Amino acid sequence: FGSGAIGYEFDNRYLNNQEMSAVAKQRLTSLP
Amino acid sequence: FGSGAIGYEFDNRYLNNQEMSAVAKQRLTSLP
Amino acid sequence: FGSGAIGYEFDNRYLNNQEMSAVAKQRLTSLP
Amino acid sequence: FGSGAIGYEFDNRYLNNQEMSAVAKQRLTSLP
Amino acid sequence: MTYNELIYMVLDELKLSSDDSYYTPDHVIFLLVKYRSFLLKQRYSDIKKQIPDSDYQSICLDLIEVPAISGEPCEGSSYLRSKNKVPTTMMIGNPRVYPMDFYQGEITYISRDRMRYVGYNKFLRNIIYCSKAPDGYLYFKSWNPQFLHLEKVSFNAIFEDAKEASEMACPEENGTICKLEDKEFPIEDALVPPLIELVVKELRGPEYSPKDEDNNAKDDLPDAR
Amino acid sequence: MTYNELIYMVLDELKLSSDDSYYTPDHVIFLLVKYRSFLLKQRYSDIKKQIPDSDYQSICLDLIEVPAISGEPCEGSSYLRSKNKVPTTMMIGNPRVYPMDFYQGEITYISRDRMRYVGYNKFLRNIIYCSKAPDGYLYFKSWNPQFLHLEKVSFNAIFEDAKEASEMACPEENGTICKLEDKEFPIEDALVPPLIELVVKELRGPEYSPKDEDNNAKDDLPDAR
Amino acid sequence: MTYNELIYMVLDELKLSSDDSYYTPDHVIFLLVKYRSFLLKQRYSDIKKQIPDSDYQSICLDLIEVPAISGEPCEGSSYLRSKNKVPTTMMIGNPRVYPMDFYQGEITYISRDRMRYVGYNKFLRNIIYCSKAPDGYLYFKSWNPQFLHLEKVSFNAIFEDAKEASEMACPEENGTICKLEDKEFPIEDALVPPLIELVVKELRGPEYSPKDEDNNAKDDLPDAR
Amino acid sequence: MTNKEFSDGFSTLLNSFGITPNITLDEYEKSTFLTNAQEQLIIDIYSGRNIIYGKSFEQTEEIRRYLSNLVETYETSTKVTGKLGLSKDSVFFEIPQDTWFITYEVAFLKDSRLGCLDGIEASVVPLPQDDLYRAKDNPFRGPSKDRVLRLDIKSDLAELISKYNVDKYLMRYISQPTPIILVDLPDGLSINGVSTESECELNPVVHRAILERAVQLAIISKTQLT
Amino acid sequence: MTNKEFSDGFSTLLNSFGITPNITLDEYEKSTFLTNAQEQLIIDIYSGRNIIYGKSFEQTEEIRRYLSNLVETYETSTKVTGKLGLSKDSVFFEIPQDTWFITYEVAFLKDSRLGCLDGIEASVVPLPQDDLYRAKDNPFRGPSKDRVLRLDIKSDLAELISKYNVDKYLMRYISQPTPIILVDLPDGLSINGVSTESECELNPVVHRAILERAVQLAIISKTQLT
Repeated sequence: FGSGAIGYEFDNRYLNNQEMSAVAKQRLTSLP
Repeated sequence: FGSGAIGYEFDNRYLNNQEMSAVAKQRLTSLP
Repeated sequence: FGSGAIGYEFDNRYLNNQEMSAVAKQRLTSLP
Repeated sequence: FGSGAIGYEFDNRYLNNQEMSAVAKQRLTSLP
Repeated sequence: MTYNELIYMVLDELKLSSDDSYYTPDHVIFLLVKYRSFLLKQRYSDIKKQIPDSDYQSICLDLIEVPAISGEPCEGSSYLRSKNKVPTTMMIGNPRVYPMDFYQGEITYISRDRMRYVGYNKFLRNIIYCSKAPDGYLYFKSWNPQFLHLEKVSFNAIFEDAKEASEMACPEENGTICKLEDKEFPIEDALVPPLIELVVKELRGPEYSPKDEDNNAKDDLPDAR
Repeated sequence: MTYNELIYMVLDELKLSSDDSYYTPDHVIFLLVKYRSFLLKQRYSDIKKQIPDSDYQSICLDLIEVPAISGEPCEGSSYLRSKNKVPTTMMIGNPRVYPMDFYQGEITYISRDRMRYVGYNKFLRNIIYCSKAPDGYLYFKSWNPQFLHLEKVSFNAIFEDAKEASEMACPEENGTICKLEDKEFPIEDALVPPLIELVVKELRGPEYSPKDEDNNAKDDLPDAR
Repeated sequence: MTYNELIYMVLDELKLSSDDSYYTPDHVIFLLVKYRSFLLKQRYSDIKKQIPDSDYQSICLDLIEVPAISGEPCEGSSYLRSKNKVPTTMMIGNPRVYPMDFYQGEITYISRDRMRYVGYNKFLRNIIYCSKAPDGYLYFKSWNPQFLHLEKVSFNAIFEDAKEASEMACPEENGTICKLEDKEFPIEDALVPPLIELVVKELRGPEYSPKDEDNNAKDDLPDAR
Repeated sequence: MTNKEFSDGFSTLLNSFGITPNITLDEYEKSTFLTNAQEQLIIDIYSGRNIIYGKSFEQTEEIRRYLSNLVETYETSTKVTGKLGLSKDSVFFEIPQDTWFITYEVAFLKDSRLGCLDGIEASVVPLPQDDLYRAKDNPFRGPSKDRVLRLDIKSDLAELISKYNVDKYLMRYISQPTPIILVDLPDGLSINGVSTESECELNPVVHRAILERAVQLAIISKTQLT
Repeated sequence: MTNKEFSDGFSTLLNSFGITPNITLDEYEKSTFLTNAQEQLIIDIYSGRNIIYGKSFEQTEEIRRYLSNLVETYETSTKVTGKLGLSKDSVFFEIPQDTWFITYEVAFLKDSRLGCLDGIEASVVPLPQDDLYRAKDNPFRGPSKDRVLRLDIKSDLAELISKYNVDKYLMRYISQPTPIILVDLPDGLSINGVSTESECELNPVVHRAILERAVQLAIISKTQLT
């Protein structure tokens, strides 16, 4: 059969968690 | 067969755990 | 056959361990 | 065939090990 | 694009061309309107992003003064409210009630809870506030008795049901578009291929499923009839 | 490349050559434009990059002076709006309104929300502004009354619909091109193989799907008819 | 190498030798020209690398003085422009307009947006600037009235459509090459095997696909006819 | 086709009074075989057991146009009083006595406990007797404002078990067809209780299928011992 | 082919009055078998059950060109008053009585409630009686401004269930073909109630297939007991 109303949102949530992990390592450094 | 009332909750809980792991790394830096 | 009275609790325990690992990295920082 | 008196104990022991690993990272911080 | 183009794209992807088809275009409209909100929430709820102009719609409302509760003296000041029930907005866009001119006027669309307590600031005693009450109407509130003369407003937002807000669509220059199929569907093109894919996946499996086809006072689905 | 080349490339790859085919070139046109928008947003929304001139497209607009709300003394200053509705733009490039000479003139094209509060700065009082209003037209506003004399402008941007902006395209030196199929499709050639692949994948499965062929007052899809 | 060698390599890899073949050499030219730009963007857009000499082509343009908008006095200074529409360059190479001698002269090819504001620097008031307007022509601009006497320039760049820029190819010593098949294809050899592989993969599947072959007022693709 | 046409075509198809060996039948046997073919064909078509069609009661326009002239609708509000049922809230309704199969069946409820849902058109669900005990307390398959359970019993009766009072009983069934009697029969003879001429009431499309089935039945009748 | 050509070709294919053993038919028998072959062939073609063609009513150009001459369009605004239906908002329309299968069926609506959409053409959906109860309330498959439910009932009627008033009822059906009668038959005889000569109204493309099938039916009739 076929339906993506639950897999699409889980994939989107997985990629959102990856998004937050990626942007949580961003730092504007100091001590130049 | 099929019923996704326990698969959905476990996938959602896994994504919640991964989200909490992601946001737990966030910091607002200091020493500029 | 089918029965989830042992797999459900093991999955729940796995996600509980993931829960505790995720929340154990949470820190309220100092030195601002 | 089937008998889960040794599979159950090994899965429970694996989850116990993973739980001990999780809680062993917990700290109550200092230097505020 | 219009409702007709999206509907018939879905139908032709599914090849539901015969009039003797189980899944009519009404199923397509329902699925499209729901999956639109689903996709918009999935894309514009995680983190704040630019929302294009295609996702929005303008409804026009006619306001009427109503008592707060009833006609009693001590029941509080009166409110204006839209004559008809208003669609529910999603919380992802830029909702705005404007006085038939988007580039002028200040009518603030706020939450239901906030509007309980607004205007106590002396400099904000002349600002009209809006919210959708649990009644389903858009209620207006302010401390400046001039607001009660307001007769017409237009509300621009990413409404949660495209069908409802399109039915409440504002009159065009040519005139009203009677048929919903000839109105414009509220979604950006970059979200249209995913929307069609989701709807077509939703109805592909059911399209070829068996029916309880024999009229024999019996359930015939277990036998794949 | 023109619309004809892209359309017939998709058709020939699908081998939809027989005039007795379910999927006509209009399906191809619709899918091509929607996947054009999809690919452009997928490529040029994550981070800022260079947009080539090929994804840009131009239209000709005729401006008419209109009241803000209606003809009244206190309803505010008048606006200039395009006679016809304007296609929605994509927020990925360099939208620009110019007075028929790209290398001259400063007619800023800003967000609709920003356009409310604009021109108060003393040095920004002679700048002409634009924004596609919820009505669908491109309204113009400025504090220097000379703007109302402006009669005709052009608008370059990465438009949401290639077809809508192609219909409103500027006249060429030779003249107008009557057929949409003879106009230049607005996409870079580096994005064309992905587009053709996506559209062919969209229509490959449906191309071989069963149809409700029998005329028997019955749904024949479950039987793979 | 020439268009003929690449075209017939693709055809022989596909074994489209019979004149009664669905996919003609024109499909091959289209796919080759698009996949060339695709590969060049994929290789020379991530980070800046040396571009060989094979990826470039020289077109020769004939310039004509044109008004900025029309023949009015106050419509600004006039521009030169190429007589015919110019191909769109990719942003990966070293575009350069030269006065029929690559090793001499300074004509700067800049972006459309930049050329609005150039030459205000007193030391840059004698530099000719170039850009492709949305009209599709190459427009020239400078503050030194001597530029308007310029009659011929040649433009070397990695053009986004090999067919267009090859049609505008400069006259050779022997003479013009009428047939495109006898001209030289613009790509480095290190990108030729990948290009052939991509095109052959693109047409391998479609080559053996079924056709709507029966002339019976019916779609015959669902039956794999 | 008319009765004269049934007879003449039937004789032509059997090659009656031809030079080759053949079969000649009386008009009474023509009536008998035509009626038997008619009833067998329409029962097979209703049940979907006919291989040539392979289609159920209303599954295509063909079968619709075949059996459209047998479907009759019936209403009744009279309840048979003295009977024994499987529930206190059980009412009994008489069947029109010419029914073969009930295809649509509905009950209207008049009870003051239905609030503003009075006269609610409730579906009559035919239930087996295995399911009845466990369906009485079912809140999703048992009697309700939108459900009535019907059980067949002796004397052509219908036991309607409902939570609310049932005032009316709407139903649509396949009716007894008029037999195909090609000649007014003598005293004593009759087909389905009919003695005079009786024309088929179905559509002319299926008359020829009935004719060929009758011919095959006659051939089997005369050639089942040879 | 004409009636004379039909008879002559029938005789030639049957080898009538040749030296070899053969079959000779009367013009009445020729007419009977030609009509039977005609109607069998077109019914098998419409249902798509002919193994030779294997195509439905309008599934290819060949079948269009075969049964093009039976397609008849019909319009009616009169409603039958006294009938008992399965819903309050049920209207009944007569059928032309020469219909074989309804292929297109649409209904125009005139009601004030659907304002500014008045005179809307509405798709008549033939619905079985199983689905009627659960389709009355269905907002996607039930009656609405763009969809009407038609149920077949007795006496050649069509029960149209609509939420709005139905003003006009349009049809395009397959008609009774005229029989193939090769001679003015004597008194008493008739085929489909027609006694005079009747030429086939279909195209000549299918006349020879009809002739072949009629010949095969003739041999079957003469050679079913030997």
